Amino acid sequence: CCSWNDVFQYETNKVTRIQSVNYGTIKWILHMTVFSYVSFALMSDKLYQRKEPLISSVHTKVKGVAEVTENVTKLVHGIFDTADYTLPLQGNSFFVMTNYLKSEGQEQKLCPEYPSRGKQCHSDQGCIKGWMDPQSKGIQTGRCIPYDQKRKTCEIFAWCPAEEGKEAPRPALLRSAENFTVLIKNNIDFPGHNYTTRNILPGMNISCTFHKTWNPQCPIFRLGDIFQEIGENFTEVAVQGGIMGIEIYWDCNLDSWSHRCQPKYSFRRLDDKYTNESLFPGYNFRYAKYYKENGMEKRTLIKAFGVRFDILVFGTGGKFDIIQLVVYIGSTLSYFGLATVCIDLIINTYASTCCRSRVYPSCKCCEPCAVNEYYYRKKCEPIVEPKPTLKYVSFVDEPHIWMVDQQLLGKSLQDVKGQEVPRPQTDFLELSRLSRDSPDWCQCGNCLPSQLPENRRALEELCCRRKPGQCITTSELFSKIVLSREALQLLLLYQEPLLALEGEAINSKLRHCAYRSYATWRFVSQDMADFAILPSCCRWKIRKEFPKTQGQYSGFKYPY
Amino acid sequence: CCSWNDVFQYETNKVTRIQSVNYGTIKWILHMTVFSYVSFALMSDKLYQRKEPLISSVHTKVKGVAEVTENVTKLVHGIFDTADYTLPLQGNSFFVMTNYLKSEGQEQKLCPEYPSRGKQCHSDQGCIKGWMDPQSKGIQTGRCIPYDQKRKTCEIFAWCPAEEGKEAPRPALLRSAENFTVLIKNNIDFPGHNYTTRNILPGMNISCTFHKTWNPQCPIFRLGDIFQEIGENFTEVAVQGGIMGIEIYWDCNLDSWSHRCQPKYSFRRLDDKYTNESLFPGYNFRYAKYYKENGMEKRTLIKAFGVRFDILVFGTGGKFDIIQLVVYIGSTLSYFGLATVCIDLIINTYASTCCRSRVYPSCKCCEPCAVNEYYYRKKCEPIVEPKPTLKYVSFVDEPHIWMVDQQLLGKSLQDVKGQEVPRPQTDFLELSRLSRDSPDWCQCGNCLPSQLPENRRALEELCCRRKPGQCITTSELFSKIVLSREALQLLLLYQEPLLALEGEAINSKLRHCAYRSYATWRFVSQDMADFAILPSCCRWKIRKEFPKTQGQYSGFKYPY
Amino acid sequence: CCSWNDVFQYETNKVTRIQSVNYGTIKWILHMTVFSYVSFALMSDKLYQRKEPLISSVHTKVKGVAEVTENVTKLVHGIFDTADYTLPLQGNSFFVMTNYLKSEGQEQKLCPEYPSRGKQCHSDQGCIKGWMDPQSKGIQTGRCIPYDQKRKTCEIFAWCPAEEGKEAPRPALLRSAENFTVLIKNNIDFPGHNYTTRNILPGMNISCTFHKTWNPQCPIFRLGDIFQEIGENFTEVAVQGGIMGIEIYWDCNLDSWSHRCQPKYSFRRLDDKYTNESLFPGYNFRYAKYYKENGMEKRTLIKAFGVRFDILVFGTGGKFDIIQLVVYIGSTLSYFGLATVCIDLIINTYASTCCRSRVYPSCKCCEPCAVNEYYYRKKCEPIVEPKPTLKYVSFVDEPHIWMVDQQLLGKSLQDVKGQEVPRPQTDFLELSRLSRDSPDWCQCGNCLPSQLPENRRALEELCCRRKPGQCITTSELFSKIVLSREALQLLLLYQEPLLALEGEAINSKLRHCAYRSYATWRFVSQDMADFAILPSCCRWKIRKEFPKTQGQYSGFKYPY
Ligand SMILES: *[C@@H]1O[C@H](CO)[C@@H](O[C@@H]2O[C@H](CO)[C@@H](O)[C@H](O)[C@H]2NC(C)=O)[C@H](O)[C@H]1NC(C)=O
Ligand SMILES: *[C@@H]1O[C@H](CO)[C@@H](O[C@@H]2O[C@H](CO)[C@@H](O)[C@H](O)[C@H]2NC(C)=O)[C@H](O)[C@H]1NC(C)=O
Ligand SMILES: *[C@@H]1O[C@H](CO)[C@@H](O[C@@H]2O[C@H](CO)[C@@H](O)[C@H](O)[C@H]2NC(C)=O)[C@H](O)[C@H]1NC(C)=O
Ligand SMILES: *[C@@H]1O[C@H](CO)[C@@H](O[C@@H]2O[C@H](CO)[C@@H](O)[C@H](O)[C@H]2NC(C)=O)[C@H](O)[C@H]1NC(C)=O
Ligand SMILES: Nc1nc2c(ncn2[C@@H]2O[C@H](COP(=O)(O)OP(=O)(O)O)[C@@H](O)[C@H]2O)c(=O)[nH]1
Ligand SMILES: Nc1nc2c(ncn2[C@@H]2O[C@H](COP(=O)(O)OP(=O)(O)O)[C@@H](O)[C@H]2O)c(=O)[nH]1
Ligand SMILES: Nc1nc2c(ncn2[C@@H]2O[C@H](COP(=O)(O)OP(=O)(O)O)[C@@H](O)[C@H]2O)c(=O)[nH]1
Ligand SMILES: *C(=O)CCCCCCCCCCCCCCC
Ligand SMILES: *C(=O)CCCCCCCCCCCCCCC
Ligand SMILES: *C(=O)CCCCCCCCCCCCCCC
Ligand SMILES: *C(=O)CCCCCCCCCCCCCCC
Ligand SMILES: *C(=O)CCCCCCCCCCCCCCC
Ligand SMILES: *C(=O)CCCCCCCCCCCCCCC
Ligand SMILES: *C(=O)CCCCCCCCCCCCCCC
Ligand SMILES: *C(=O)CCCCCCCCCCCCCCC
Ligand SMILES: *C(=O)CCCCCCCCCCCCCCC
Ligand SMILES: [Zn+2]
Ligand SMILES: [Zn+2]
Ligand SMILES: [Zn+2]
Ligand SMILES: [Zn+2]
Ligand SMILES: [Zn+2]
Ligand SMILES: [Zn+2]
Repeated sequence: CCSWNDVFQYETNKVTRIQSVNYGTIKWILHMTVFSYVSFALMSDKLYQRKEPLISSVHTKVKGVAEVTENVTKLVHGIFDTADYTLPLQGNSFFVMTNYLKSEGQEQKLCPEYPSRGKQCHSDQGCIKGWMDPQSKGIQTGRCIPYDQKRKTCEIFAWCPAEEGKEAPRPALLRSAENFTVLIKNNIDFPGHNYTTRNILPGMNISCTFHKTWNPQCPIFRLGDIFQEIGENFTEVAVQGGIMGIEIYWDCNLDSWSHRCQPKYSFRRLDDKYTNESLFPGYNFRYAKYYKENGMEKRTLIKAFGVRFDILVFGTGGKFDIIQLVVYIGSTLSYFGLATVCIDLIINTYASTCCRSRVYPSCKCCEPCAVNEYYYRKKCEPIVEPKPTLKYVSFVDEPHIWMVDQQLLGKSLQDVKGQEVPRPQTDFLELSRLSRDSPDWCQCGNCLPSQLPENRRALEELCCRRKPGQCITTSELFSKIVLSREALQLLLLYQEPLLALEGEAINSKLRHCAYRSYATWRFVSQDMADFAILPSCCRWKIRKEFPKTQGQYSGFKYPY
Repeated sequence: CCSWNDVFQYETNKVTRIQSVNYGTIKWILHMTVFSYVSFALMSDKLYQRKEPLISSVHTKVKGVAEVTENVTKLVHGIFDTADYTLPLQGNSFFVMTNYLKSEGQEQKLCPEYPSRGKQCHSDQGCIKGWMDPQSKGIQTGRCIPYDQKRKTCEIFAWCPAEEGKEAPRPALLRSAENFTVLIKNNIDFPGHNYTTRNILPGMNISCTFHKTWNPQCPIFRLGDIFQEIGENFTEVAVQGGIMGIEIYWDCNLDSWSHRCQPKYSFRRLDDKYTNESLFPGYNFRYAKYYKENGMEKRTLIKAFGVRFDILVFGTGGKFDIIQLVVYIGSTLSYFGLATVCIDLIINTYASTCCRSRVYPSCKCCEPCAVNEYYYRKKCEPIVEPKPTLKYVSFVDEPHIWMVDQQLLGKSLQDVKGQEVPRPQTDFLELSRLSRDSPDWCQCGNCLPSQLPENRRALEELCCRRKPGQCITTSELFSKIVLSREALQLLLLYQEPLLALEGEAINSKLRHCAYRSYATWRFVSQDMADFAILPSCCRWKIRKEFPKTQGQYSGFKYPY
Repeated sequence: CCSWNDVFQYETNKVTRIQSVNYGTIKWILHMTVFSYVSFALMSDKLYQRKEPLISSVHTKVKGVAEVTENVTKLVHGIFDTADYTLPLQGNSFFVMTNYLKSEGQEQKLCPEYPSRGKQCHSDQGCIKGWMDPQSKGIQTGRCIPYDQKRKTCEIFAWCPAEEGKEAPRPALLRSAENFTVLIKNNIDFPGHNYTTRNILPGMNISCTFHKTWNPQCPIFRLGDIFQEIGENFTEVAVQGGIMGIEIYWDCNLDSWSHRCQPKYSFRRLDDKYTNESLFPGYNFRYAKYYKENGMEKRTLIKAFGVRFDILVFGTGGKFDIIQLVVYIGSTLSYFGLATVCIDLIINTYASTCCRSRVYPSCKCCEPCAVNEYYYRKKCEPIVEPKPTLKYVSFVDEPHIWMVDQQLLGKSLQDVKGQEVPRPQTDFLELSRLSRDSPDWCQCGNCLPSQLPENRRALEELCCRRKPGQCITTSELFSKIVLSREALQLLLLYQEPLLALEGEAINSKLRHCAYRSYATWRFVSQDMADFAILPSCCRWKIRKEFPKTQGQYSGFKYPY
């Protein structure tokens, strides 16, 4: 099985070099196109780079103040700075108040609730008892009675008087909260690639303001500009708050030869503009300060509407990795065989006879493509599975050879039908040298009944031709090639120069060589010479020229 | 090197088309299986799609209130709404209080600390001085004395009296914080694919509540159902707080023909249930309000235990990309050669004689697989490296040819052993035409010593056979083929019809052609005809028939 | 086109098995190298694993207190615990105060601002009116007058007196905030792989402190160590706050046979150390408590500088996926043909005559590589596109055959130049058997003008040799092979043994067979035997031996 010489074996694929401009041109342009697409994808998607998602940290600083005068009994003149509207978070998100309601005497008692649009209840003692409403903050025993002038509400155990249920003002308060300035210091890192960077670099202008075209890299933003860049109106969002999103996209190429790693800023409204009224439309929150005055545990509650800005820092950093390039090249290497596949398809399609039957006469421009057929004769070598039932029979009348692959079921082989096969080119180089008692299944006269078992007798039942005429044995070459004793002796000497030469039982080898000679004569290819069935007239002629004394003649046997 | 015709060269692969049902069947079923697996992986993992992680923004709204009566000197009836237990964050995380302790007279002085289970210290002045305990909030000078009835503690500089060290109540306060409702508005975006969507869509029911089977898409959640869906008990988590996680998974397919992009909700307890007592088991925090009463800078501190719900939004959006499909197809194209590899392995395995020696007689079912061997004869063409030491020698007695690859170290070539090589099929188509003073290393009588340098004399030392007998020169074909002057003249005319024909020094070409004729006679293949070593008898017979007048006979020379 | 037998066809690639140690060695070592690199990349990058990013939840607990004495009119002694400096967030980020300024009587009035380094304004009424400064919290009408001793500031409507503009103390307050301890409980999950784990496991030491080498897996951290591990100074960061980042990297392998999933802790300063003074250098925030005293709505504001620690949890979990392994193997399978490509390149390079002209004589070590040329003769079979203009002509004088691919534009074919082609090896096995009125373009004497249309007359204008001499027709083999009637009759009988044999119009077949015989004689390969152009002398000799009675002689016709 395994030998030391077997290890050092190597197999080269046999090929034939076709000299043609069409095949070479389509080959080269297909190779160039697939190479161009591969390189384009490589340099566009940067598939040679291992990517990694960043890790981000954000620091927000909101600077700006707003004057606002309370509603006139007594009038107030107040100022709002970052200490009040801004929250202690100050990282990755920040709140900018744009409207506020306040209740000073918030304390626990059994007063009613504010009448909303639908909450206006005129019935007396109709409300549920111990309902624990999510709308009104207190658990209620109904006892509905009027505290307003022309309306009423249920008796609630919430913080009183008249805290919830009130709508926001219109126009919005704190309209000066649009020129406020946000400084966003963002620091991103790629730990696998080990590259840390940040938004602000040395030399950046401090007094800049972000704009889409003039100074995009400036990390200083104005809220009005944020809302105007996407067409949003700051006033309606100031009446009822919202949720904005500052997208910071990093597309970082950490390669030194093309190093670029900077952010791109975008803005997107996060809260649903057209949202249901039952759901909480805007972003709001209600917080209070607790205190004890006159012995009563009480508090003061303010509900603030404003815009929450989510700073969404995302991106990807790519760095050259050899393994990714290797995998991509290994994937794309298979496409270079597209040219060979297409050309082989062309050759196999134009080699068929259907192109000569229908295509070439009708089209009349694919006529020179018949050349492809010749390439098929140089590309393919059709063989057949040497089955035991495989047989080959020839007839002088017809030009082709019949492949009788079917099995014998007692019927005479002369009438069995098979697939025609064209005879080979005969290798013209090697060829260029100097009474009526028949079995009734032959058309000639020289046939003879076969002497074999009846189960296997139909194999020898073959004739030299399909219709009556001259027998092939009467030809001039049959006497000279098939059973010319000098010729067979010369052939055997060529195979074994020291043969017995009329010794003991030499006629068997001469008979076998005569069978092989007739086979190679009619069936040129050695694949077809084997598994050939000679006719009875020639078989028994050869047997007469080289009889067997003390034994029967064994017919065709499976060689392999 | 390079020519314009060399660019237009295309090389096809020579093949032989086997007609067999077994090979074709296994080829087609293997191709179908690999194609089916490739398509299955492509459609399941969606490898034709470029994926992208989402960017999310969450907005939480907790609605629900809870009545609770303080411990009875005086009794207090209180209500808790979203203003108190909920925090100002309101995005991506929210706290829901489920237990609380409070201390009103929190002020700075040198009073003792609360006695815990292990913190109970009965020693007198045994505690460390200036220890700065992390457990107790104050730095301690020991001075341990009793302030309780039957227990004592060290003197601490913490906010007093007796704030820390106290356990939580059991049962939990604010047990009504289980029917509380959470509205989670989640807006997600794929910026690379440029697709923004949100949890709540138009037409969704407002009064719905989340359930695993009935209404999963409802973003309204009940706190009790969240714990009950995973078997968690809300009471024990209400006594000592915890951390829950609302996982929102997006598996978005942005292709129009199969567009689906909606969330899936799941719940998972984040804090370790079985955790150490030394570590802080539950989620809690202690915050206060600062105030000045009677001139003393003081505060009131409350420690709240509750459940922190982390809304973990994650997922992936896939969109059709051509480069990913190209890479995947290029990767999977190599698997289509699996059928060819397997069939070639089958052919190369069943071609060896090992299968005929052991496998076929024993098994008796692999008998028809010997046909594969024939395919090997049509697939492979074994050749040998034409080394300078490569030689071929034949013997009329033995049927095979010996490959003497070994080098001559002075030993006679007649006894050198080599690897047997079977003679070819002889190309039957082209063949079907019409006293005792020996060197003592030969076995015939016609041998003669070689006239060459002693260093290179052993090459010609070869005989026509291994054992005594008739010499090959006495054969009938030797006189007709090898040195028949008419035959060699005809061959030379076939190569060059205008030869000198008995002119000056024609015997050299006749001698060379006679050597080639004997080689092709014994060593059929031209690869074996070259590098063949003739015996001394035939060599000197040919030299006698075609002598060299005024020069020595140059032996075998490396042609390449 | 399509047949049931055509489906079961399978094609094996023809190969020739080379027996050489060099080729086998380079093949095997190249295969081993590419296999080793593939396995190394697979086991290093874990490309057989599908990766997934984690989802994290962090819970922070800061323990530690700090004593601090206020500046001495009256002196104060106070303690700071986690209730005050820590924020209610307690998840994924926490604040640790390291400096504080405070203003008690913060209230709204028209007092001036604190004079900074540049804010010191000496002009009288020079400041802008209604400027709404971001620097000072109040909107200002100028009215600049002095309130300090030797300096002045504009009149501001901010919360007064002298809140903003003040620098931080140096040394920093709360220097005891360096031994503070942080417990970080991090729970991570891989939902696609469905694997949940956490930082703390059973059996971990509770009293441990994090160290790089001794106990890295301890999740308890000291704030001083976090700065000392990276060389940062805690005092300068305590004076003016900063931002730190605790990186928690997960490299989880969820395969059971190599299961390891634990965090790695690193620390990185997030805020820019060397940052502009105009920008806010350190991390700080100003918050207040609101109250009413003496009827005035007032507040007390404290500005805190401290370190914000961002717990950046990230990582990746890999789990065995068959599809990823299949894709990777399909990608890397193409590299196994690298050995075949390299060996074919070697064979095609060392097969050219360029290596024998320049390389082998000069180098003298690549001499035995000429053997590769022989492999080319066994690998490649160069053919030519059978164009209509393709022609072949031979001459007895010259040894090679001329390929006349050019078209006939009326010029005589005898003088047309073409590319030389070497004659084949002649298949020595098959060959080893037993007056002055010329056209003036030939050089022999037996030429004759051609009888064809003038447009196609130049095709037959060919001679048997390039220079004068003996005509090829006078050769001895011409009379025996080309026009020996017995030979042609035997050949035709071999093709069809039942020919008419001197019947009606048999001379046409004999003439065609004589043309084919001369072609196969001079042009051995059947590819070159076709498309051959015989000379006028031999052509008209053959026509004289086999005349045509009642018709003209049709010249060479395109067979395909
Ligand atoms: C926000 O800022 C803009 C720009 O400073 C204000 O628009 C100016 O308002 C002042 C008020 O006296 C006037 O000078 C002009 O009406 C505006 N100036 C310019 C150059 O247009 C705006 O009033 C501010 N407040 C908001 C929008 O609420
Ligand atoms: C943005 O919306 C605001 C209102 O929220 C618009 O300002 C109002 O315009 C109407 C027009 O009829 C006036 O009646 C109101 O008095 C205005 N109010 C305020 C506060 O300005 C404003 O015009 C809108 N801007 C754009 C660009 O559409
Ligand atoms: C939370 O809500 C549920 C459902 O409304 C309450 O369960 C009911 O409690 C009241 C108590 O008087 C009674 O109607 C029944 O005992 C319960 N009915 C049902 C259908 O469950 C629950 O008591 C509320 N409070 C909690 C859980 O603390
Ligand atoms: C933080 O803790 C360290 C270690 O406990 C303190 O360092 C010690 O300080 C005390 C001061 O009386 C003395 O024991 C030594 O000066 C120090 N000993 C060691 C071993 O370092 C430090 O003073 C504490 N406070 C800070 C850093 O502000
Ligand atoms: N292709 C072919 N080979 C045959 C045929 N007949 C016999 N052979 C071979 O010739 C041998 C049998 O010849 P035969 O003289 O009839 O019987 P034998 O005397 O017992 O050897 C066997 O080796 C067969 O393989 C035939 O008809 N066609
Ligand atoms: N295969 C083979 N070729 C041989 C042998 N001897 C000679 N040749 C060839 O014949 C030529 C030498 O023949 P020879 O008459 O002995 O010497 P020469 O007169 O100098 O040419 C050389 O071209 C050899 O290649 C042999 O024994 N075996
Ligand atoms: N290769 C080659 N084939 C030729 C040549 N001349 C004729 N043939 C073939 O021989 C046939 C024409 O021979 P010819 O006797 O001259 O004319 P015909 O009487 O009409 O057959 C055609 O089938 C040609 O293909 C030639 O010069 N070279
Ligand atoms: C005589 O030679 C005995 C029979 C030897 C048959 C050897 C069969 C080799 C089979 C190789 C199978 C390779 C499978 C590789 C899977 C990864
Ligand atoms: C003889 O060949 C007649 C049939 C001609 C039509 C078939 C030729 C096909 C050659 C091109 C095939 C590659 C293109 C595939 C299109 C996607
Ligand atoms: C007679 O033989 C009629 C002509 C038949 C020509 C058949 C051409 C087949 C073309 C196959 C093209 C395959 C394209 C596959 C693209 C995915
Ligand atoms: C028949 O089936 C063959 C069809 C192949 C046609 C291919 C045509 C493309 C090549 C154009 C001609 C050669 C151009 C040479 C200049 C580069
Ligand atoms: C005579 O022909 C001179 C010798 C010419 C030898 C040409 C050798 C070509 C080598 C090609 C190497 C290609 C390497 C590609 C690497 C990407
Ligand atoms: C003659 O061939 C005797 C040996 C027979 C055993 C070897 C045949 C192997 C054919 C199948 C190989 C592919 C299957 C590989 C299994 C993973
Ligand atoms: C010898 O060793 C060959 C072994 C290969 C056997 C393969 C058997 C599979 C094919 C089954 C027979 C053909 C079925 C035809 C109907 C589709
Ligand atoms: C005849 O062959 C003379 C030219 C010799 C030089 C070319 C030989 C090249 C063989 C190696 C090619 C593969 C190496 C590729 C380098 C990247
Ligand atoms: C000429 O062009 C051929 C050059 C190829 C040289 C390759 C040399 C590598 C093999 C070393 C020799 C064989 C070693 C055998 C022991 C394993
Ligand atoms: Zn008959
Ligand atoms: Zn007959
Ligand atoms: Zn001898
Ligand atoms: Zn001898
Ligand atoms: Zn002439
Ligand atoms: Zn001539």
